[PDB]
Amino acid sequence: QQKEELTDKLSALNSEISSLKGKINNEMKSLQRSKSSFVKESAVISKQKSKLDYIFKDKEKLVSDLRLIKVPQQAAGKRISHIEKRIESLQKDLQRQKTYVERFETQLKVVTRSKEAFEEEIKQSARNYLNENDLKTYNCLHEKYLTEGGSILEEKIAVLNNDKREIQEELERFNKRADISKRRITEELSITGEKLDTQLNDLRVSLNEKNALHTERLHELKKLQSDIESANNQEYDLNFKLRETLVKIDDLSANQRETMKERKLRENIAMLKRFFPGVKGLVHDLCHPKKEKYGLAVSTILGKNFDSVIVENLTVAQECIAFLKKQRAGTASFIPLDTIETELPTLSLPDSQDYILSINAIDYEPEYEKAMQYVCGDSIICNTLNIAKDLKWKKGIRGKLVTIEGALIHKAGLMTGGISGDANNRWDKEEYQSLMSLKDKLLIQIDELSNGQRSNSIRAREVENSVSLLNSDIANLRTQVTQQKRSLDENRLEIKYHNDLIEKEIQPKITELKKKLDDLENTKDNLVKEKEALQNNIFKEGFTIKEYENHSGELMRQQSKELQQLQKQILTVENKLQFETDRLSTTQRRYEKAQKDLENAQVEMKSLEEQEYAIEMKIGSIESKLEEHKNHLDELQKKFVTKQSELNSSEDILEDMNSNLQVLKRERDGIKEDIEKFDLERVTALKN
Amino acid sequence: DRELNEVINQMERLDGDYNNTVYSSEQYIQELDKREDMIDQVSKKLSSIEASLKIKNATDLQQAKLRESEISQKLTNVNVKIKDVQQQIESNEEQRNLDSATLKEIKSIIEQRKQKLSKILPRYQELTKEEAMYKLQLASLQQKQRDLILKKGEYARFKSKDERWIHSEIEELKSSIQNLNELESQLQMDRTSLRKQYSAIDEEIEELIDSINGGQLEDFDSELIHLKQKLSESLDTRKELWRKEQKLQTVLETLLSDVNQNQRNVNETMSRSLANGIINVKEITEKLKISPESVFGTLGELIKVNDKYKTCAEVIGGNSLFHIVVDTEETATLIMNELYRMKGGRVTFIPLNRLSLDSDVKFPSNTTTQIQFTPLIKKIKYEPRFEKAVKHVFGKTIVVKDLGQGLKLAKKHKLNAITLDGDRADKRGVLTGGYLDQHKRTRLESLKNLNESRSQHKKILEELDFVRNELNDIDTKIDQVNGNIRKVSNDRESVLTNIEVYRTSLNTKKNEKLILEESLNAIILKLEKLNTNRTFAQEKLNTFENDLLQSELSKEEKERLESLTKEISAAHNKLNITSDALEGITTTIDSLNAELESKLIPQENDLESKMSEVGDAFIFGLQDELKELQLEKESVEKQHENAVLELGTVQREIESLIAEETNNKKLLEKANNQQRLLLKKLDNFQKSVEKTMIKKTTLVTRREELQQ
Repeated sequence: QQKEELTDKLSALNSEISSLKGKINNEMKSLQRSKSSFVKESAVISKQKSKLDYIFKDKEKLVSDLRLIKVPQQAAGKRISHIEKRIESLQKDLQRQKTYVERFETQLKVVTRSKEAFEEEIKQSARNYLNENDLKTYNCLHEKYLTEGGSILEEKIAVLNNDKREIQEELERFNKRADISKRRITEELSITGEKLDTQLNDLRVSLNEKNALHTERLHELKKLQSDIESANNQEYDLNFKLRETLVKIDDLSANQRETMKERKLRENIAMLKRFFPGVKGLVHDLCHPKKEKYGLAVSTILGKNFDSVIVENLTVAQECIAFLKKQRAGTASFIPLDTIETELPTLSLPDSQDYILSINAIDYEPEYEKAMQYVCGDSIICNTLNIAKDLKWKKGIRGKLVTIEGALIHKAGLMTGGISGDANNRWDKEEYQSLMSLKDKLLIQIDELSNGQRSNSIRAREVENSVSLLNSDIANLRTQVTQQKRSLDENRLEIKYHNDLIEKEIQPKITELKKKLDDLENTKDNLVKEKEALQNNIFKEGFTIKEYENHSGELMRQQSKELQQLQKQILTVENKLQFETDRLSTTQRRYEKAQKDLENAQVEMKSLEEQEYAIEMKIGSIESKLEEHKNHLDELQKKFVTKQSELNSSEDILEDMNSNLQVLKRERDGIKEDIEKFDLERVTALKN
Repeated sequence: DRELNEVINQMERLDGDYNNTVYSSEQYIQELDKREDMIDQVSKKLSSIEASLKIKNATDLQQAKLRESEISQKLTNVNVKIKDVQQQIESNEEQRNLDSATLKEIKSIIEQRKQKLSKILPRYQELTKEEAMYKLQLASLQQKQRDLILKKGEYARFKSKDERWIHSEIEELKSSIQNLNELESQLQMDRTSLRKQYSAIDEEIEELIDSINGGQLEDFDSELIHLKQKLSESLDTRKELWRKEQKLQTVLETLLSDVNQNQRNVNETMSRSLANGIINVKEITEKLKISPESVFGTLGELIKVNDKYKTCAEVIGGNSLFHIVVDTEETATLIMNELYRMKGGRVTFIPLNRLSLDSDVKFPSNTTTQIQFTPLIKKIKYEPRFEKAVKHVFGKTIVVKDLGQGLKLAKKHKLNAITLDGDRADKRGVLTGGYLDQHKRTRLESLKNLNESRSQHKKILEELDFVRNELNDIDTKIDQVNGNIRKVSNDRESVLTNIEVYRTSLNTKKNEKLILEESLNAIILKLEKLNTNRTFAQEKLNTFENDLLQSELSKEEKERLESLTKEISAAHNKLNITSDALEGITTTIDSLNAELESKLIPQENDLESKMSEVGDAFIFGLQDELKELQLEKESVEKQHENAVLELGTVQREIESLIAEETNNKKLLEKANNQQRLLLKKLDNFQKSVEKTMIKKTTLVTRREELQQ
């Protein structure tokens, strides 16, 4: 009698000691949790400060990058301006050279013209160094001279006329030759200009070819980088498939947690059993699985009720369902003993074709064998798929017949098959780490994919630039072909002009030879005239000067014409000197413009260099600050990860302590209340 | 002894009070459960909104990075356009400075040249006066000096005298030599006629050359320019299509990732026994011959149900959601055998070739008192062709308002019964039921997500095909533009080569024709000289023959000779005086005239060069002004568009950040509230369990007391 009371008191004392220990542990855990919460608050505050600092640093870096990018545009503009200035300087140098050559030629021509003018003046000065009775004698003298040499005088006049005609032809040929020479000089100047243009075009074409080769190399490098990125993406996709197998193992562990939740619903049913009368329980342990033959088989077919529960009354089933609603327990299936009566009498043992029947292979007591024969129905088991098909398809009866390995045909003819090799696995805590590693790898792969997409966009831009460069190269090739055609035409024209000049000179040689022959004939005639004058001198004591009205007067007129021609040549030399002076003034203006442009280019280059140096210094300072901030943030992140792990461990410990405290409280309710009930029963007994 | 009865009644009253307290606690728990259901719905909505917000963050953040890159590219293009406009403005300023400077120089040169020309106009008022006189004097000398020589020759000829004439012999010279002159005239006839023929040929050649010199080249150049503009527009359209395709591909990849995540979430629910079965049946389906598309997938995607009772379906569906329908039984058997190293579990197949045992079913809904009863087939959208199978699954599954009525009708008629709230009953006598949380057969809910993902994948494939077609069209257009440009360049080069050959031929033929015209002028002068010589012969020798034909005396001849000598002396004096005055006037005037002419020659060349340069500069300046105006307008438009796009992107980013922060705060608050509600519910459940245990103990005690 009192022994039960003593045992209850001892159990209550033990439970109280355990509860005190659990309360002490819970207080310690609460203090640790408060400390961890304070540490986490400090850590998140520090992380927010670090994030703000990193955001400021990133904004500064973006500002610096934008400033540098604008610097790229300013540098491109400065490079274009410097290229234009260099082209202008090269043109100025080529000018200077050609203008100096022309000025030297003009100075030589002017010196020659001045020397010729001085010689002509000296000759004129040397050259510019006859009466009544004398005229009376000269009358007869000239009469005799004519009577003697009328034929000679006529021949001299004819020779003079022929010489005049030859001189006219010679001046015509000289004018033609001078025209050809001027045309040749103009063509030479045009050819020099075209050659300078062609050299500039060839340099531009060489630069364009070098740029195209560099761009092709860059595009090949970009394509190789894209191929390497694609290969790395395929490798990372294989690694991500492997990591998804680890995620699949984590899902299987969650499936094990789901099975544990199914286990929980069953001790809740057992609690109902302790609270409700005459309940049986689950059917898993109410079956015979020994002999290791068609053991799983029945379970497969009986799966719908294989996880169901047997209860006394359908009203008890409804009240249990109401209890489930009230206390949020779960869902299951109930078979009440007051409704099984429907199909008990199906206890036939017809021909089995020497095959095992379901009920034959199950352990039982009367109402459980009723329940199992009710649920099974016409369940039969066969040995092999071929045997099952022969025993099923060949017959006109359709039912739930299964094979030994699991293949089944439903009462409605659903042919089904399947068998799984189970792998019982745990290590959820290890999976927590594996899952985190897989997530980190996935994030890295996503970052790599974004980088590859950016690289692909850059490659597309480079391809467009290469297409534009190819179009520019085609245009340059067309321009070069046109320039070559123009140069060939100019060369052909120059060759034709040279041939024409050679032919004219060959003709001028014949003209000069004819003029020399005429001059020799005139000299012979003059010698004859001098002989006649000397013969007439026998009575004389002049004539060449007397007809200076005609001979030396004509000579002086010719000398004046030659002096006028020399003055015209001197004026042409003065005009050439004025042209040279104008070219020199233009070259001096070009020199001033080039000096101003060089000063502007130097100022722009100095400004660009200062801006680049400032940008580089700012970028280096920002990089150092960002590296320090990143190291600090990495340390803070490691500390936060450690704090999170500690918090998770503390939460697990607190959950375990709470579960233990709940178990102890339930025991006290099931023990302390049990002690009170025992005391009440003893008091009631004492009433007798 | 009735105190036991009083104690029993007191215990019954205590049990009634406990039941009333349990009812009050159940009302409180129902209020708390309504609050918790609202909180859980809000939490699910917030979790979906936060997943959508994170997906938007990633995807639209890549999109906003691309948009900011495009805006920066537009800003760089506008900066390059502004730099080109500044370069054109500097070029125009240099052109205007050159215009002003070279125009002051040209004005000074023109003033100098006009002063020289005006002096030379006065010089001509003087040079023409000097000329007239000089030409008259030269003509007189030719008519005097040559006349003097002729008179001297005539006197010499008359000096010879023979009484016993030679004139006849001279007549021969007058006849034969003149005849030879006539032969020379024949040479003139063969040369003047030849000269005229050559001139006609040269004129015809010049006309032919001028005909070619003249249209087609301008039209070809205009066509080439239009083709280049069209090619540029096509390239711009291709670039826009490339950007659109890149964005489409990025969003499609994001959608595919989301679909994979949803599929994984759905698979996380099913038992792996059948998950591995689904997997295996899949890779076998894509391995072996499934050309007739016999596989129809799971049951869920082939049927939809009205949401109002969706829960019911699922609870009555269960494993049946994963039924597979196949055309032929033999195919199912072969697939099952091909699972010959079976690594997966449960998997079912329903052949259509031998689909049978679907007995006809008649619904008693015709009568009354079935308003509470609702046939489920009335709420399902499905392909009619499978009705039998569907009927096997959800046909005979009935919906009832009361479980007792459901059991009564199940006994009356063999059909599976269930309630709208999920009290599933069995026709064979079993009963099922239990509490259900918000989690359910998400495969049907996830079936819609999978269908949407498949539709998005199909749309992405169509977009990729369209992008490939557009790229092919752009490549074809670029090739056509390049070919047209090459053909135009080749035609222009051929036309230019033909024109250059024609121009060289024209220049050569013009030089030849100028030489021929000079030769013709020389021949005309020679013919005039020959005619003058013939006239002089007929006047001197013929006249002498005629006169002497009718003396050896020269009285009148002597007087003529004396007069000729006097005239020769006078002519010599006059020629001396003339020559002197003419030479003086020439030295005075012609020197300056020639100097001015020479100065104007180089001055004229410089003026021509300056005028050509000025015209070219003016044309270039007009073209540059037009181009600068167009570029400024385009840059203004581009800047406005870029500013609008940047403002929109910034606003979108700010809104997204604000929404994310608000969602995070709401989620934290909801989590705290849910934790508090869960703690309260746990306390209430513990109190209810304690009350139930106390009630059970009281009932046991009352039964024990009543046993006596």
